[PDB]
Order: sequence, then C-alpha cells, then structure tokens
Amino acid sequence: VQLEESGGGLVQPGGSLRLSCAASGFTFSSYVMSWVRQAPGKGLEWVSDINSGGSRTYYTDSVKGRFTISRDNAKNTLYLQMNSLKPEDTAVYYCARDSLLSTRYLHTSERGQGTQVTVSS
Amino acid sequence: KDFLPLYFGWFLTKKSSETLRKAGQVFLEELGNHKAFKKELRHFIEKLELVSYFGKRPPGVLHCTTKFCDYGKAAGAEEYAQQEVVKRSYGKAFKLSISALFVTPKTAGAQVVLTDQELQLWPSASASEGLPPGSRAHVTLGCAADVQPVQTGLDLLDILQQVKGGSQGEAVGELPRGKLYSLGKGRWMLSLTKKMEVKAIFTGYYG
Repeated sequence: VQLEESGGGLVQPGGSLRLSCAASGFTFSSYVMSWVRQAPGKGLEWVSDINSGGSRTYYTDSVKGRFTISRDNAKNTLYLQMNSLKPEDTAVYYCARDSLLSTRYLHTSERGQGTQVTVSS
Repeated sequence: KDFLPLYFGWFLTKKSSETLRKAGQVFLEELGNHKAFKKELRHFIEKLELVSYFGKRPPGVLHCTTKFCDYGKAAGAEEYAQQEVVKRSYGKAFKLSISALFVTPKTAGAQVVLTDQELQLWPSASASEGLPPGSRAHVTLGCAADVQPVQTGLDLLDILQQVKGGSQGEAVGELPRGKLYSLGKGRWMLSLTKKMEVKAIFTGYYG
C-alpha cells in the first residue's frame, strides 16, 4: 500500500495550497480516504475525509468552510485544497487509507510519508 | 395500530458474536496486566481483574443498535421505521467492521465503522457535535454494575472527541491485535491493526 503526498510548502496567512496524494497497491475506488495532520509538539489529528464515490465529505469544525477535499478515482488521486490558511494550520499533513473514524491513519502502513505546510510572514 | 420494536439494529451471528466476545475478553485480560494501566488504577476506581469489573455482559448474541424505538414511544421512531431503506433492509445480512476496542470506568465496547449502505440505516445529541455521522456506532461488551448499556455510545463519542483533536497521545503499548492509547480519566483505546469483520442481520428486537 503506497501513498505519496505532494503540494506542501511555505505560504503567508490568507494564502492557498493544494495537496495531492497518489495511491497505489489497493483498489482506490473502494476506500474512504482521509487527511490528517500533526502540528509541532502535538498528536496526529483529523482534518477531512471523503467517501469512495466522492458524494460525502467530512471536515473538522476548524477547517470547515476553508478546506475542500476531493478525489479523482480514475487517477487514483486524493486532493486537499487549502484556502484562507492561518498560522494554526502549520503542520505535517498525511494522507491515509480508510475513514478517520476507522483510525487506520494511526498505523504507519496506512498513511503516506507526509508533506510540510508552513503558514507565516 | 401495530407497535414497533424496542430497537432496530444489527444482531451478530453466533460465530461472529463469539469471535468478537472472545477478542474483548482477551483485551480486558491484557489491558489489566499492562503496567501502564496498573499505574493509573487511581484514575479508574493488589490488581483489578477487568473481566470481573465489567460484570454485566450482553446475554445471547452481541448487537449494534441503530434506532431505539421503545415500541413507538421514542421520538423519531415512527419516522425511522417507515423509511423505505429500513423496510427493504429488514432481515438482511450485512458485514460490520470493528476498528477499535475501548474501556472506560463505565463500559467496555467495540467501535463499529459503517459502509455507505449501512449509514443509510443510521438515524438522523450534543455529545457528538463536530463528529461524522454514525460516530456513535458500537457493540457493547461489558458494563460496570451501576451502568446502563446506553452509556457505551456516549463513552465512545467522548473518546472520539479526544482522538479528533490529537489528544490520544503516543501509543503506550503494542498488543497482539493493535496499538494501545491512554486517553486519561480511565479511558483506553486499542486501535486494531486489521479491522475485524462480523456478519450480522438487521432486524428488530422486541424483548
């Protein structure tokens, strides 16, 4: 099971980034997919997830209205559009197989290597 | 008029119920012997045998409740029972995934994660604000003497609120079946390496 994130970087508050995660080694169109993040000195926390067909999405209250999760099953790819970013959004972001509720993302084999997002002046 | 069930839900087959019940008892025995748990026995209640502590256990087979109806007296029961998806699904077999086991000073249970089709059978409280639909889904495995089994879902929601914000901490143990987390205040969560799959029938229980 392979997940390769990309799209991270440094941005000023109010800016935007789009993260990508290319999946291989499983039937991507069968799985709920998640994004989680870990800020400095903190634990892995939820961000968003999306069902297999893309018809249902979930966001934590702290990113609601600012982030948008989406997927392209034909390209086996997961996306996170991050707009109106704040310093509080600085963290390493991980894509993970399965739902947030399933806590698969707590297991190293179930998540990608992670990508750094930094929001400051 | 015809009355409704006491509740609707998924009732495990004997084989699945036995598998999950045994996994829960093994967890209780393992957890109670773990140094990290023994060190925090003060936040929870010589050693405590958690099998004994959780001395009220489900009789018969295990289940995962969807809608408590109280024969039609509960709010929303008639609206739930009249749904096409509920009528169409009545008596049908489903596979439920169990992704975690949990213990608190009140209850011991298993967290259920539902497929999209199964979420259609989840009904439309303040404890669950900001969590995904169906977060409460669980199988009760044991309750302390003075506890009612409905507490198991409230305990799970409270655990998930801490997990959501990353307050689960670093894992404090590896057990044979997954990663163990100490959430504080007597709460413990084993996130399973591999989800357990259990077969169940969606139906109504009448008492």
